[PDB]
Amino acid sequence: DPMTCEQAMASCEHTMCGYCQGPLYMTCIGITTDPECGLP
Repeated sequence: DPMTCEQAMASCEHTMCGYCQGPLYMTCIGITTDPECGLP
């Protein structure tokens, strides 16, 4: 399991949302795919 569900979010890599599932999938999505993903 390289990287965690967090790490998928933390990386901004919606593609690797696979670590997260269900609510956490769509949550990691909603962060990673956010236009302002770590955008100041």
